[PDB]
Amino acid sequence: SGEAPNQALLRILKETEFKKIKVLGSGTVYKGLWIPEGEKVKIPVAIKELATSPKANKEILDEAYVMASVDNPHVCRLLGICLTSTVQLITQLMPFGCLLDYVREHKDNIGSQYLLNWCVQIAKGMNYLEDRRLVHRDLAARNVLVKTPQHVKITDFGLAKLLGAEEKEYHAEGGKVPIKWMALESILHRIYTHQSDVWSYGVTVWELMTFGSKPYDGIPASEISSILEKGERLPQPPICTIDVYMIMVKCWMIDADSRPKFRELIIEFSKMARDPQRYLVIQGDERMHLPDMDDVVDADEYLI
Repeated sequence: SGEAPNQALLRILKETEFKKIKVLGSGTVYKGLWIPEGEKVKIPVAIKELATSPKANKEILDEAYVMASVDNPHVCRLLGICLTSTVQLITQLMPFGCLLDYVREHKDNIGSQYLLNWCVQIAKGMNYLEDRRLVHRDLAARNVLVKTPQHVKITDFGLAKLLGAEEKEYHAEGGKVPIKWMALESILHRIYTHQSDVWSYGVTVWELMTFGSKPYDGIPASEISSILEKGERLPQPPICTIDVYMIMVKCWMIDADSRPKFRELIIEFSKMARDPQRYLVIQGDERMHLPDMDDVVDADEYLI
């Protein structure tokens, strides 16, 4: 067989097993409890539905197809779907919300250990997504969720595409795409590879280091294609040593094969996470609380 059978289980859940408790966003996302029938368990969940359009349920279901196929500590789990009036997605609740809003809100308690670790964790999820031959196509700080301050997960696969065991790209079409996080080949030829995920990783790391800044704040999207062609990129963030900023910049090579692989980002940021203060200069760094062997890396961070 050309490709491997996807034997993920799609679980369908009874309407009465939830206890939807509150809106988190407005489709519309909710907080709730899931009590599996019989089992002595209560599981905190987010429930995401959408009125019903025949075109809307087709897209949320692709999202479920993907979320149901991924299984990694740094990627979000689908717990199931509920097939009522309108289709609901069910995931593990990530109590602290998306990471973008979180760095903004907690700016003054976020120290370099957390920043660099988040970076390691996002790279691990993304490297896993790559192993499963899946191109996220929408990586950004808004699409990273926080389980605890110690633990983030990649989310929002409403654009993920699977590549064959021999297809080395994706050719997309019409539809809204966030262009500021987009590799260049993706703005010119609508090309998307694992390596164009790496670009957006670049921009995502830049969001964290600048504690939640909008990229090219001001610059309208129609020009972005041109600015990037004239050799211009995002500025070095204040807290950033050239060592860190240099990795960001490498993620933005125009030649996508010269950009780093997610498994290299994991190794680079690991080493830096071992002396956080030598790499990020954060004022008041040492005393912060949220709720030679330069080259040593742990095997758990060495994934080839």
